[PDB]
This record gives sequence, structure tokens and C-alpha cells, in this order.
Amino acid sequence: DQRNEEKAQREANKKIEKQLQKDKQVYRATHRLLLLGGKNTIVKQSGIFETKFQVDKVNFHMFDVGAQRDERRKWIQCFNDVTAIIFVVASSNRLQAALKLFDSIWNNKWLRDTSVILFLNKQDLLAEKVLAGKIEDYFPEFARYTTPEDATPEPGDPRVTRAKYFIRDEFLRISTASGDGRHYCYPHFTCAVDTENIRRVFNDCRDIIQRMHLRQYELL
Amino acid sequence: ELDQLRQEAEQLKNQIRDARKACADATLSQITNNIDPVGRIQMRTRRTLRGHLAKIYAMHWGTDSRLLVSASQDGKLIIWDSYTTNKVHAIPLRSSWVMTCAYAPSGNYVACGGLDNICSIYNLKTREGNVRVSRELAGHTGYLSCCRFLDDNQIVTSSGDTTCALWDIETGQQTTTFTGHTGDVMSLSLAPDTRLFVSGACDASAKLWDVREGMCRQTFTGHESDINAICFFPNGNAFATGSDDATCRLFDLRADQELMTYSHDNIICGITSVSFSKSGRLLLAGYDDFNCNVWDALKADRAGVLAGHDNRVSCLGVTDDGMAVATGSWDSFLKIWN
Amino acid sequence: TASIAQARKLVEQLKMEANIDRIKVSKAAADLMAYCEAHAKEDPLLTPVPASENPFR
Amino acid sequence: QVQLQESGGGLVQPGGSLRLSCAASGFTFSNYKMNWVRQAPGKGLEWVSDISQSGASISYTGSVKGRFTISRDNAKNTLYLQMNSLKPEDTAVYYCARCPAPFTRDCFDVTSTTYAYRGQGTQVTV
Amino acid sequence: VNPWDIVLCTSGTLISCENAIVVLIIFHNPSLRAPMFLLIGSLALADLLAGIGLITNFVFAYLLQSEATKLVTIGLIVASFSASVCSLLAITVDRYLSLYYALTYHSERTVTFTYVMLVMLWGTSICLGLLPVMGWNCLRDESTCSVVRPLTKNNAAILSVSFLFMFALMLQLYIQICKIVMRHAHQIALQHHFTRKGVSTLAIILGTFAACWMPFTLYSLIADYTYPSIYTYATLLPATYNSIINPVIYAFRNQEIQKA
Repeated sequence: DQRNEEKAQREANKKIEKQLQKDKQVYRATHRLLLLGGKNTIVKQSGIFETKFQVDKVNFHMFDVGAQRDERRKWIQCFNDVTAIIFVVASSNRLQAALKLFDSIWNNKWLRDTSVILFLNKQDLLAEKVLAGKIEDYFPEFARYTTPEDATPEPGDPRVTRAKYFIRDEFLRISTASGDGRHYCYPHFTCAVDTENIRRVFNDCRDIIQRMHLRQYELL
Repeated sequence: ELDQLRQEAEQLKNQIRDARKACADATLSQITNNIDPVGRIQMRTRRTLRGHLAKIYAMHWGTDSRLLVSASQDGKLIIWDSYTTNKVHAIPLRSSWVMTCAYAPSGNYVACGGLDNICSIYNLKTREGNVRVSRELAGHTGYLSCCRFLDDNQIVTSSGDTTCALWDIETGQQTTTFTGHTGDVMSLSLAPDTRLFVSGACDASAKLWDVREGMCRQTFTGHESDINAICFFPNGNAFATGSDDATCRLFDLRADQELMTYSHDNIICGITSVSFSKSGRLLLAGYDDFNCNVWDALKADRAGVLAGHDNRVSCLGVTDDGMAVATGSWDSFLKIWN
Repeated sequence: TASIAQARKLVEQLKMEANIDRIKVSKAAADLMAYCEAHAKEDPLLTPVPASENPFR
Repeated sequence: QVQLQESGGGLVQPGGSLRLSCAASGFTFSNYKMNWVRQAPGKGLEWVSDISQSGASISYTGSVKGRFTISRDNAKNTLYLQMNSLKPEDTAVYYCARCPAPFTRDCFDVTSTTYAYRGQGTQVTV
Repeated sequence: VNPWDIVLCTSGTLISCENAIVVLIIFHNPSLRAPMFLLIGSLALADLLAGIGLITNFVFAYLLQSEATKLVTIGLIVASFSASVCSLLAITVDRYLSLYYALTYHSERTVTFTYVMLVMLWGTSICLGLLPVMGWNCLRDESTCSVVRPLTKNNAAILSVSFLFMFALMLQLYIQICKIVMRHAHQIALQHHFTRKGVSTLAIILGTFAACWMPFTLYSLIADYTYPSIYTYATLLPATYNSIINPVIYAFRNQEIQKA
């Protein structure tokens, strides 16, 4: 009777392995992103929420974490194999809290190989807040900062073009120090009216994978 | 007024400290100074169970000591047959984020949970022959961390809202809630007589709970950071914990104080899993430097090292007969040692 | 005013935990040593098992 | 057990000076990173300063640079925070928080409510 | 008997040791089953069989002659060298596809292309290696012998494709890769202000491959049987030195394999 049981087990194993290969083919072709931070906006573009969208015949998957406490030092370790981490910052004291959260995420031991996309929303609010009659109080370095020569202004005030690159440089100071070549940062300037965020995410993911491949070949 | 209550709390703590110090006549090392060393033990890999897709977060043995269950963030559970390295089942999941898995003593059910804040019960010995969800238990607020089976109808779960619960599977409701902790509860272990259970949380404290009455009897303190692993001595009058300060400690229940400490200068990483042997002389701990260490429970000296994993070691278990040790890590492999 | 409620709960729990019977460390250590010594021949790991009685060989 | 007692608060006129201290017992002080957090009336917790295990790295928030100086004495297990040129907007309760894990660069969940490793706090009024 | 065969076979043994160890480590590890490791193993195996044939070309050339056993050895050597060159080309094409189709290559269609490439590669190599055994040997000696055994048509058809028409493709593909590398480096440098490694690697790869193979190519496109035999080994040794240094760039400077 032992031979019959062994034969039954072998048949079951073969069937399960075939199904497992079929599932592998689908799992290994989807890109996973985690969104944490105006978030809902970028999303219209229980324990967890999921959304699925495809661009240029490529499947993507996003996760928003809700119904959890603010203590997030224990469950953040799950998201180590995601392709990228999307950070949404109001950019209009909450900025200091955002900077400390970014610093903690960047230097964590288990997130040393994961890269971050960064969105700076509410630039329209910044425009009027600047040219409506002061960020030298919560940041006293602003008085000795000049708009970079490698800037890229958009048509329509020279005091709104400033402080955007200031927030950008404050976020990039953490990224460009105490970090190896294992992961990088990609900052973008978006508003609620933007509709091309999917394309930016697509291009950034392409860059992430290309840079990883180049690092593997010791060509960069 | 808060001042008098704070002063009374301090007075009670001082009284507790005096009472505890009145009973520490000698240490365990002085008592065990004359016992012979266990000696060097070398144990080698026997099986390697491959087939998962992503990192492995939990695994559990069975009372028959031949079948075990594994859970991965791929979104699947697999039941293996260790003797012939053949898989028996593969259950797809709704949510792909899992942290725990359990096996019933009878062998008829498995459970899983994670960031969806839901514990799901699966029926194996079904008339149709296909595994299906039996019930979904809801009511928690945060993520689930550990789950254990008291019997075929009761289950105890620990979550991240600093609470623990006891459920009735048939009805689908809570019988008792356990409160008192300040941080997330990470692990729990049941007593061999299923009358008591301990819980470890992210506040450097462990507490002893009574299932029937639903009240906390003792609180143990002496660690330095969050505790992740808890295990019971086979006798039922001791337990061991592991934390993020690279230290394991042994507590006792009848004297209410720490008995011994296990540490080494070269070890600076955390501890993920802790388990005992059948007799209780050996303590196995899994660290974050991709290593597993074996200690002597009555002598506090190392006896061996288990190596062979290329990423962090997350789960650890010892067979009831004590004939094998199973370790799963974040590189999507299980190895069985003997 | 949850402070008074939390403090009262803590005080009552400490009062409950203050009055429990305790024994000396020596007795508990002796019990642990006796249990480990009694079951020392039934542990497959510290005492090597013959290859004929090992399922995984 | 872990415990953090702090003292030194009081009532000072504008343009005053104060010295706050914290005594730590129950852990190795030289393996951890220490912080100062404050909570204004009707507001949430806010981060003020930070210190490394050897005193090499010091960081302050924007509104306190130059006015505040931090220190660390490993021999006596004490953390100070010197305050001078005080302004009325500095009326809050000041806590002392410690990093959850040793030998780590990251610092998670310090300015959160219901955090285990934090003191009772000393009231400062201007 | 002359030192020429001695140095050639010492070089062959030197190939054999390192390539044996690299195929040994690759074969037994069950994790390394990715297409790039497949091409690396193909190169290593080609070099191994080349070294074995080189050692044979003395073990059964001076101890025993029997006026035979030479055609099989020389055909085996030809197949080995052809396989090595085509393996380099395959690695280049895999790298190019990996960089270009970044989001549409992960265990999807690389398996159905890598296997096809290896099967065609080794089929062509084995056909060209077994051709000299029968039919095309110049033992009739109508004054058409070129090096020793092969004839001028074989030399032309193996010499106008083994390095030419493959060096060209490699150059074009590496130009395409270098554009991407330079763009990424410029973006990173722009970030840091608030290309030594890539240039060095490209230069060493292409220059070594060129300098170890132009001598034989140009010498064999021109020189006839009348020329002295002392130039053949002189132009031939650099290719064996290339086989010496090739595996270290790919299968040793990598991090995953060296840890194992």
C-alpha cells in the first residue's frame, strides 16, 4: 500500500508545481509601490487599500495603509522588496516632521536597497503664501540661499521660483549624504491639477531598474 | 489629584522591590557551578524545502511531527511533508501581507493573518476535497502578529492595538479581551496545560494572563527594548524572551524575577525567534546576522552555531519529539537540521 | 480627565500584584535542575541518535 | 526597569535662562541616541534637538538655533539642555525621549503619542 | 619538443584550472539559474574545452605521433574558440536588451531567447569544428594549406566572421550602452552639486579583446604557407592570454558568485 500512497503524493506534487509555475509567471511581472505621506488626489489619478492600473501594457500595484496607529517602526519592515516608495509632502510645523520621517526611512537598516519617489504638492498655495505678505523664522538659512543656475522656471514671480528649490535642497541634503549607490531619490513638483503623474512614475521606475542593472555590471 | 496617586504608585513599586529582594538568597550560577558542561554539539543540514516566491515570515509544526505549514508575502501557504520533501497543499490568499500562521492540534485547520486585520480559518478535511475559507474573524483595529489554537473551537490572537482577544470560531465573537499593555504585542506562547499564556510587547514588559478570568496576575520587567520572541519551559514554571538589545533572559514564575542572562560581546544584532529543546537544557535563538546560536540553559555558555542562511532568520521551531529543528529565513528557503 | 482613571487603574493593578506568595530562588533553581536531569536521556539533540533510528537520514 | 526623571522647570521672565536636566536609570546610556520633545498647549508633540552616542552630531530645529545648547555626560548618566534668550512662545511641557534600539542611526516613533520610553515632563512657563 | 608547444600547453593548463573551478561552482549551486549566469557558464565551458584540447595537443603530439590524432584536436580547438567569441557577443546582446526593455524582461521572454541563442551558438560552433575532420583537409596539398591543416577557404570563412562582423556588432551595441551610462552619470552629478569607472571598464574590455585578436586575424588573412613558422605562435599567444584573463572580468569580479 505504501507504493500507491507514494504515487498519489507524486501526482499531487506535480499538479501543485504546475500551478505554482503558472502563478510565478504572473507574480514576477507586476511592479509594487507603497504610498505614504494630499494623497487621495494622487490616488484618483480596512487594514490596507489596493489599486491596480496599467500603462503601456505594464501592470502596476499601489498600497495605501490605513486603520493603523502612528507607531510604524514594526510594520514598515514588510515593504522592503517593493520597487519604489512614493512620498507625498504638502510643501506649503509639518515640513520638519516630514523631513524627520524621510530621514528615518532613508537610514533604516532594512530599507537600504529601496528607492524613493518624492512629490511636492500644493505649489499654488506656496505662490500666494509667498507673494501675499516669511520662512526665515522656521528656517534661518533662507537668507543666504540663491536660486541655482541649473534651475528651470515656468512662465508666469522670482520669489515663487525660490523656496521650491529650497525645500528640494533640504530634502536632497539627506539623500546625498550617508547613502551609498544602492538607492537614489527622484523629486518632482506636482499640483492637484496635474494629470501626468502616471508617466512620471513610469519613467522613474524605468530609471530605477536601469540603474540597478548598471550597478550590477559595475559600469556605474 | 494626580500627585497623590503617583506617590502611592511609587510606594507600591518600592514595596514590590523590597519583597522581591527579600527572596534572592543565591544565584543560578552558584548553584550550577558543579554541573558538567554539555560539550560541543555539531548538527548538519538534512533537507532544504524550496518553492516559495518571496520572504517567509512564519511557520509552525504539527502534533504528528511530520507536517508543517509555511506562509510567505507572495500570498500563499504550503503544507509540506518533511520525510519525502513533497508538498501536500497550496492555498491562495486574498491579501498578500501575512505575519503569522498556526496549525491545529487535531490537524483539521490552519489560520493566517496580517495587515488586513483579519484572522481567516481554513478547513482541510473537507468532503469536497478542496480547501476553502471557513470563517473570517473581525474586530481588531491594527495588524495581527501571532495566533494560537487552544482547541478546535477556541483561538487567541494578538494585535497591534495593544490588545489580545479570545474568540469562539463557531459563533464568530469575542469572549474575553485582555488589556494593560502600552505597545504592540509581538508574540505569545501557551502553557502546556492550556490554562495560562504569556505575551510580549514593545514596552520591555511581559505579563501572565488567565484565560478563564481574563485578568493579569504578574508583570515581568528587566529588559531594555522591544521583545519579539517568547517561549515556555516544558515544566511550565519558566519562560525565555528575546529582545533588540542582543540579550536573552530567563524568568521564573514562583519567585517573579530574572534568573539568568545570555549575552556576548561580539553579538550586537537583535533576536527574532527563541525556542527550547525537549529536556530544556538547550536554548536556540535566531539573530539578524544570518546566524542561529545554541546556548546552555543552566550554564550561560555557547555550545554551537547554525549557519547557512543568506538573509535574516525569521522563524524557528522544534519538533515535539525533539528530533529536528526547522528554520526559515528571508531568502525563501526552509532547512531542517538534526 | 483620563489621567485620574489611568492612575487609579495602575494603582489597583499594583495592589493586586503586590500580595502574592513567593519562594526563594534556590528552590526554583533546584526544581529546574532536577527536571533537566530527569529527562536527560530522552532528548534526541544533546544525546546523538543512531543513524538507524533517524527519520531524516 | 527603564525610567527617565527630569527637573529644572519654572517661571522666567522674557529674556531669561533655564537649565533642564534628565536622569536615566535602567539602561546603558552610551549606546543610545537622546532627544528633546515639547508639547504646546492645544498642539501636538514637536521635535527640538538630538544628540549622538559620543556628542559629535548635534541638530536643532529652525526656531531654536543659537538660543539653545545641548550636552551629554556619560559618566553621570545625565542629559542637559541649556536655554537662553527665551521668548513667550516657548511655554510647553518638555519631555526626554530615547531611541528604541541601540547601535542604530534611525530614530522612529519619538514624537508619537503613547510612546513607552519617555518621561513625565517638566512644565516651563514664560 | 620545441618550447613553443610547451608554453602553449602551460597556457592551456592555466585556462583549464580556473575555468574548471568556475564551472564547478556554477553547476552545483541551485540558486544561480538566471540567463546571465547561463551565458557566463557557456563562456567558462568553452574555455575549459579549449584548455583540454590545448593540453591534448602535447600529451598526444610528442609522446606519441602515429601520424594521426591531429584533425580531431584541431577541430575541437576551432569549435572552442568560436564558442568563446560567440559567448562574448551573446553577453553583450543580453546586456543591451536588459537595459533597453527594462520593464518587460524578468523571467518572461528571456528564457525563450537565451535557450535559442545557446542552441544556435553551439550548433554553429560544433558544425564548424567537425567540418575539418572530413572533406576539407588540405592533406591532398594542392598548395592551399594555410596554418597547418586548414585550407585558405576555411581560413577566409572563419577569419572574416570570427572577429570581423562580430567586433562591429559589439562596438555598435557598446556605443548604445555608453549613451545610457553617460546620461545617468550626468544626472547623478547634477544632483550631487546641490565617469571614470564606466570609461575604464569599456576601455579595458574592448581594448583587450581587440589587442588579443587583431594579430591572428590580420596575419591569417595575408600570410601563406611560404612564410616562416616563427610568426604563427608569436601572433597566436595573445589569444591564449585573452582566454587567461577573460573569466576574471565576468565570473570573478561579480559579487554573487565570489561569495559562494
